[PDB]
Amino acid sequence: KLKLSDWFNPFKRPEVVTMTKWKAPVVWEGTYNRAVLDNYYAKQKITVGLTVFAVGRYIEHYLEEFLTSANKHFMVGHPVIFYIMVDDVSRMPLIELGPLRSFKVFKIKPEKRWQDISMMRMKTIGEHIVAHIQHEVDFLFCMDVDQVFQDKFGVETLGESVAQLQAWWYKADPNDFTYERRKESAAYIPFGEGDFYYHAAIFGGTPTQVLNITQECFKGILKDKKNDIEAQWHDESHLNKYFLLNKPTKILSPEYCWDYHIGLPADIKLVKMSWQT
Repeated sequence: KLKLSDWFNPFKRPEVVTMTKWKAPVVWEGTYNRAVLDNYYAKQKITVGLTVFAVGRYIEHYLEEFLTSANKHFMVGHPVIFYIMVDDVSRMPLIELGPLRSFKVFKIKPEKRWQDISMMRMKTIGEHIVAHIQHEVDFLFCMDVDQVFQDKFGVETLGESVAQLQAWWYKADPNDFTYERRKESAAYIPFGEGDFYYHAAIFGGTPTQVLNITQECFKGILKDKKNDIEAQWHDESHLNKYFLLNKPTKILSPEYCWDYHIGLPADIKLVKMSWQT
């Protein structure tokens, strides 16, 4: 096989939560041996793919810098497939991709209804996972476009199902998580319950898994529309109830999704991807 011990050394980062209360790694800078992993995954000849959506104004603002940065930093040295979903392919910038990078684009019906946006996201992702992505890649990552890769964001992030610790709350106590707190919603997480507050802006796993994340979230979201109720933090609140019930197998630290607005404490040792301005 490939033991956890073989690439993950949580003892290289005592300062922070490296193992979840369920023996699952939370990947921080220094804890991972990407070199070991790269070799290991390369042997498995894995392709990672990554799904980014950008609609209307969001394209000319972000989609490029995001790709550029992904192209440069996302799973370097493995076949990667950019799944770019846009509302108007004309505006789609066809920027030069490096080696082991390839893309395919898709026109989607645009937004606009506040929480149809990220209800469609989930349907489409899953629709694709089933339609091709599952045959195309060994691991899928779905990220918001309004962020930019800053450094190597690599296979150390690969996992069965992978959540992103939300950058603002990682050091916080659950009962203060902007979870959905209304028992009436499919995203209800009561106080006392909860391990981390995950970020909707990145999640991934095997496509089998991501399908299942996108689906349950979709079912959640939909449910909450038929019950005439917006969730406090939208598809993020479902993404979260989800990872409550189906604990992620790997968690990426805020280093993988840092808001520079927070500042940059001693916990953030090497930012892999930052949010946009």
